Amino acid sequence: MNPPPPETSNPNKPKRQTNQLQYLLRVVLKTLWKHQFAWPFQQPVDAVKLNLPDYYKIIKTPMDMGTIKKRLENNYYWNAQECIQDFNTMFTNCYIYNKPGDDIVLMAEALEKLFLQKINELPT
Ligand SMILES: CCN(CC)S(=O)(=O)c1ccc(O)c(NC(=O)c2[nH]c(C)c(C(C)=O)c2C)c1
Repeated sequence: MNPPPPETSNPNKPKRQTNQLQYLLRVVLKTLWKHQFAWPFQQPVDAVKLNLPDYYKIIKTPMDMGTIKKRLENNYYWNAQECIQDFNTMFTNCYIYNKPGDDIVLMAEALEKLFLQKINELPT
């Protein structure tokens, strides 16, 4: 069945507000969230509902934009690179589990390109 979703808070970790973190939420995440192809990435893969019994056998480091959004809202991330890493993991999982030309792969590609375009303008 499904694992618990990734942690979206850490009570043991100090919190900070930064221009980069705020940009990641309000510009980067927000723009990807609203793309027509965002929906498969807005929540963890529900392998039970979707009947994908091997998904969590193959994908041991799941990640999704719903988790990333909550992490940003919760100040889970101290370093902006942590957030960027989570995006990378999310896209990479898609390329691990699926095949060239699958709908989901084409959707990930479009989102990843948009991600690159938005991160390009990450503030210093
Ligand atoms: C419409 C309502 N849903 C979304 C809110 S849904 O019912 O959960 C729903 C219905 C049908 C679906 O095909 C999905 N698919 C996915 O989400 C999804 N995402 C990723 C990253 C993958 C893989 C395998 O990489 C898959 C299969 C989700």
